[PDB]
Amino acid sequence: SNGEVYAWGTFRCNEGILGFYQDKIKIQKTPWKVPTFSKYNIVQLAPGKDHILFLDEEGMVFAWGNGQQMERFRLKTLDPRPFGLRHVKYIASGENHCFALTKDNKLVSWGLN
Amino acid sequence: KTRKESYAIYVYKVLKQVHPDTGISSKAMSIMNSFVNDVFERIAGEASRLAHYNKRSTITSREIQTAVRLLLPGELAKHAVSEGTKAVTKYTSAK
Amino acid sequence: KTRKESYAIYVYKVLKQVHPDTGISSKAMSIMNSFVNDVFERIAGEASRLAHYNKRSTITSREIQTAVRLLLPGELAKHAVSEGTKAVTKYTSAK
Amino acid sequence: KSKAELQSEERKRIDELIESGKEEGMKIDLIDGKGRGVIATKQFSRGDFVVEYHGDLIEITDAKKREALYAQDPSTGCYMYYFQYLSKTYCVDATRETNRLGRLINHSKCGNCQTKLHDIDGVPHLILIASRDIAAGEELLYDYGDRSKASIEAFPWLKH
Amino acid sequence: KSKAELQSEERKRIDELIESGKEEGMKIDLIDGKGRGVIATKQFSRGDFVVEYHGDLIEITDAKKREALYAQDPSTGCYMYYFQYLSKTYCVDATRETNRLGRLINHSKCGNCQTKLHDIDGVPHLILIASRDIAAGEELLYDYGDRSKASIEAFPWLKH
Amino acid sequence: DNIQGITKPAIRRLARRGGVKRISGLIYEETRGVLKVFLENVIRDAVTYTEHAKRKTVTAMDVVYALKRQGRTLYGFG
Amino acid sequence: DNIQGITKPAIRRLARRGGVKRISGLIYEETRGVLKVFLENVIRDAVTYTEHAKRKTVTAMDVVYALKRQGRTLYGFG
Amino acid sequence: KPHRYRPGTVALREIRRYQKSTELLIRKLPFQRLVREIAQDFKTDLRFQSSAVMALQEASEAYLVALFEDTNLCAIHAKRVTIMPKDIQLARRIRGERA
Amino acid sequence: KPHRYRPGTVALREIRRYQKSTELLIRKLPFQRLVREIAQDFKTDLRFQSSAVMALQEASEAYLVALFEDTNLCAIHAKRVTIMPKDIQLARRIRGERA
Amino acid sequence: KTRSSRAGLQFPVGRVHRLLRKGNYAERVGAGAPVYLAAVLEYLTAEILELAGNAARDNKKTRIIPRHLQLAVRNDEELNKLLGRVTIAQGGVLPNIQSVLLPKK
Amino acid sequence: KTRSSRAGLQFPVGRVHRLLRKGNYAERVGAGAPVYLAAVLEYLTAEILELAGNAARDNKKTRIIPRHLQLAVRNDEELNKLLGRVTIAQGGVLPNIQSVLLPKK
DNA sequence: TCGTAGACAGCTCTAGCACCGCTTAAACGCACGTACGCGCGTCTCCAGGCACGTGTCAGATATATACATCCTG
DNA sequence: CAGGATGTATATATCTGACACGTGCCTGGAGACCGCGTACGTGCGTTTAAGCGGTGCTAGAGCTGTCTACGA
DNA sequence: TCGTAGACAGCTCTAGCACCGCTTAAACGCACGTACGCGCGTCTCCAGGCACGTGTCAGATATATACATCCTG
DNA sequence: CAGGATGTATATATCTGACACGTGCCTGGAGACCGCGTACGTGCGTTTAAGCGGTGCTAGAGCTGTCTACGA
Repeated sequence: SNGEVYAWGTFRCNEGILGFYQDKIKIQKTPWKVPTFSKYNIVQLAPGKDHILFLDEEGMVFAWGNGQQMERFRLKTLDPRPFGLRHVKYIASGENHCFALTKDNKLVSWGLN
Repeated sequence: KTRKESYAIYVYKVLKQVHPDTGISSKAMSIMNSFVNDVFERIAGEASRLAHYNKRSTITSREIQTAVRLLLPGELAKHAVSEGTKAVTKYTSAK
Repeated sequence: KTRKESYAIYVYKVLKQVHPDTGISSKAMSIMNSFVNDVFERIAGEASRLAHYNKRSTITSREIQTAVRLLLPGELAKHAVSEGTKAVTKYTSAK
Repeated sequence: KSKAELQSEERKRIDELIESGKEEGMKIDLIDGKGRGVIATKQFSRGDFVVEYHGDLIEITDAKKREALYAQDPSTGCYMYYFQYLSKTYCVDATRETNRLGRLINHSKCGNCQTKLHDIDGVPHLILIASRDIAAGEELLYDYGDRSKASIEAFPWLKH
Repeated sequence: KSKAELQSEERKRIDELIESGKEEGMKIDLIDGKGRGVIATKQFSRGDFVVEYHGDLIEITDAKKREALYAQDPSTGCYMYYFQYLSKTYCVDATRETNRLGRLINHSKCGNCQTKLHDIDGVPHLILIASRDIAAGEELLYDYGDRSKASIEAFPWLKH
Repeated sequence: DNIQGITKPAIRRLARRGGVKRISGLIYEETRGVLKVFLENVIRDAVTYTEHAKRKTVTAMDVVYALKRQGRTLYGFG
Repeated sequence: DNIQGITKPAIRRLARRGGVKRISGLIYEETRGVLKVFLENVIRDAVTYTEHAKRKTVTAMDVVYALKRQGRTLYGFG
Repeated sequence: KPHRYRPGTVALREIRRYQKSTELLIRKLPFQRLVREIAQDFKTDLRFQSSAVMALQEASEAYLVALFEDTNLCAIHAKRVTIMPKDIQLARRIRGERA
Repeated sequence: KPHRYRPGTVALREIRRYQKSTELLIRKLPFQRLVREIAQDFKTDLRFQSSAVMALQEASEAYLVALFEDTNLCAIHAKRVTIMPKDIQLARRIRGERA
Repeated sequence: KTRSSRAGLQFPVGRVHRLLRKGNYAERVGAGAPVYLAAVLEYLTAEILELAGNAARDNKKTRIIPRHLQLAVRNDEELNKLLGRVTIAQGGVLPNIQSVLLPKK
Repeated sequence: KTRSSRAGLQFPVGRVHRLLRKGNYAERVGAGAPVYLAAVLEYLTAEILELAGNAARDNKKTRIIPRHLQLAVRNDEELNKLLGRVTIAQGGVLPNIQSVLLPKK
């Protein structure tokens, strides 16, 4: 509620291996706080897959883990962060399907179709 | 007004996939075209010569990658060597 | 036995005019072919590209010399630039 | 833990020991027919870092030079340790008398300590690691390396 | 003779004079209101090499440094001569008292000697050549160059 | 003047750009000779490259393509 | 051993070939690492150039053409 | 004793500062002179694109950035902190610009 | 006091001598080892022309001749007559082989 | 059907097949040659871009500056080579100061 | 009629016109292009040769060694450049020793 | 022979050159002193790509905080 | 041993213009065939001119259609 | 569609690999000491070009001069 | 201050093999369209193995003819 976000576990990759906070942590069994990602306090969460996808107070659809189904290689993406969307009120994640809706009454969904 | 076939659009498009917001500069959005320039170039000649010093009057993938490996640096090469492999397999598997 | 079209003969011939006796080595008489190699090569590409960055699909003397000047070092260039001029004027003045 | 995580933890413990210069669980004692010897005061497990072969670092003849003056005076014992640190003879001359214990360790071909190169950001560091479980009271020993005919002729204990 | 042959003969005479250090046809004399002055003892023709501005050679502030200590003691006269020797300020500080005569030559904008750079295999050499026919007894003079407002305010003879 | 153009608070500037801790006295105009040199080497082949297409106005890409041939292919304009 | 192969009276030899007035102690095997390095850089692209024509016996001209591409085009054989 | 910074700290920041900026550190109008100057010895009576013009600076500006950079070692490696004349030259040979 | 030459004159001649010859100054059989060695890490189970073989020496032999040459300045320019380790390295950066 | 659609890389691999022919690299040039090259080119364009993308976010807000772009290429040891004979404009140095240059007491 | 006969340079300027075409330097290549090139090539072959010819006479008797050939190319300041990125085999150094290397007393 | 690239007179219009007073950043000059140098293939269909126009958010901008950092009594 | 004078990291209001996306268009792409000592740094005052734009003049790059000599 | 480069099984034979005792050049080891580091487009005709064979003079070779050069009592 | 021990410049007999020129051949080119101190040099004895060739075995480069899938 204060603003900071806790953490635990470790996501299973598309190739199929272990990663927690990019390359500074692999398996996070001990539950620890996650550092500053977006100044506005993160409202709700959005589980499913290895694809955790928070939502800022401003409405900045943030995103950690893989989200494979934006795109990259050689790690360095797990630990971040944004981006996409505009001012989404509901961030509603399934396994390999994402769901979003802009405060301007919009209905979006960007994943493995 | 002769049509300047610039990688601008294409250079922009591939930005989106890697990063959605945003984001470039004018000076740099030229700098990109001169990363596409030097590669397309340097690649073609270790492709071209390859054909001459392996006696075949037509540049296949056979060469293009061989250069690609021979031209790209260590880990990067195997990567794009992989990404070619991919775009090689997908090109063959089309309708 | 595929025919190895080596500058050997030609490389030898031009020796005589400059110096009659003698005189070469085997290792060097290869070294000559690799002075003829790197020049014929380096020259052709500041010739080739010239055509591309001056939009003409045929390598004239127009380029060959322009490179020749642009490729040879200072006093040497004007010399061979002169010797071309010569072999240019004689080629035109034939029967 | 993985092989990389154990090597990083083993390197971080070795880097802290080289920095502090701690020579715990070790004391000087007069060995019979060897001058000074190093003996263990506590049990050292197999693979545990014992002590750094500490001295003055320098190049190839940059240690084999005080050699040509230390031959001019026989009393000063042979305390030079040459090594190939990344293509170049890099050593650690411990001829000068100091409180460090690595220079006083005796020779044995089947001892209880092995000499290894331990790099720390470019600077080479000779370290002595326990080849087997060293018992308390027993003398710390390591293979000196010089098995040559000239050296073995002058002091015959190098052979055994 | 050609222009090249005369320049080579003029350079060979200048190189021999710089090597020997000969300062013939010149003697020191007390000029009225100028301290020491250089006067001719024999007739010097136009274009003839008079004498090298000899001293201690060095870089840009590599002469303008004893400047910041020679300002700390006013008695030692200003004897530094800066110059652009092939893109880099190369000079000849003649502050120290020696038997050389080039450092004692007085200032005049319309004198009878011009300062020129004379290179000898990379090493720069300031030489004084006769601008016109110098009469016997007359004072050797050359344009000092410093026409700045700070320097002309402290000694007004630099203007004329 | 031209070579005087490359002036002290710019050589320096350019030199602090590689962490130059202190420029010595002579060192300064040496840069002018060099920057001359480099200028010299370049403009020449470049103009020569303008020549081989007959332009009285020298192109940027001429500068560039020549800036390539020399051996330090610059990127951006081209 | 291989790197031991480039032995002292040869590094030296090779070094007196540029007027080396005196080789220092460490300096010697540094040459082995370098000569390794240089060997390394080269043989690799070269073998890679043998590969792109499927030769199990590596050509001399392969060595050469690769010895070119690297940047020190050798003359003689080729 | 007014406020002052001990000799070195200032220009050390000059590094911090000049090592930060993408700002071409030698005046444009000035170079256009040097630019047009070396023109003459090449081809008398010429014009050049202002665009092109920049590059010419750009490169030689850049060229110099690293050749002063490389030059830093030249005196770093000579028991020196301050970069003198020879130091500049030494680098030219290891490049083979001259030797 | 038997016959002797003061330290330096000998190797100074070594310059005279080694600077004279076109004689590849490091043993062939030895290099073929080093040659075949770096083969393995490239492509296991290979052959190479004895001809080719030479070149590989030739170049790196030559390469070394000048990189030791260039290296001579590296300590010449450091108030030194004798070429130590760093000296070798310094040259690598001014070439940009490493830095 | 677009071949780039088929093979699945963005940067038009028909312009690669058509740049190649009249670029005079050789007499003939197979269909895949443009493709594998296109994908060589884009796996570069991409691997490049994102280095900036992560860096440009880091320093600036959203949009890459030139001195961002090269602020990346210097730092990737692999590219650092690739673009080691080049001169990306407006770059300036990925900063460094020698150990014998910073303060000392 | 041989074109080299016509133009008057030795090194076959029909092989230049025929190396050019199938060398893939460009699409088209004028008659003179081989010629002026041939004469570019031979004014080099010749200017080169004789430097050895004078040098090889000087050291040896008649026939040029390799270390003669390059014993020339080092010394001609013009070529010294031309062949400044090359490595002529069996050469060895046109000797030099630093001023701070020779004797001193 | 003959298809056609190249020569070339002719013509639109971008863009390079000279102008020129003015706020002021910057080059310049200089005094004090201490860290530091130095010695000891082809015809056809057509949509992908580019030039053009247009709206605004990334970023340059600037007053304005707070901040890390360097230095003498 | 430490608190106060420099100036750098940082925060946020606010206008500006280049990044970015829509559109008619047209051609290229698709498909079928240690120590003496001086040199250089730091800081403030004097002074040169770079940078600014406002803008008229026109050189000359760029494009087009035609005739014809070049080279496969 | 269709001309044809590329795949490929098939086959001549150059040339790379392992062998292996032996004269000895050279790598190796070591003692003494002093200079020196270091800190203070296409069909046709045909002769130019290359692979092959063969004789000998340029040059490698070696005993043997004379020579320039370096160094301690 | 200088003459004698090292070893380099120089001279000339002498055998060896690669440079060089003749020849049948075949395909590509032509034609018409300062001072403490130690590191490294110099020189001689011990010792490792490079260089030598003699040569049998055969991997595999190189060339050819045929079928056919690739790409303009």
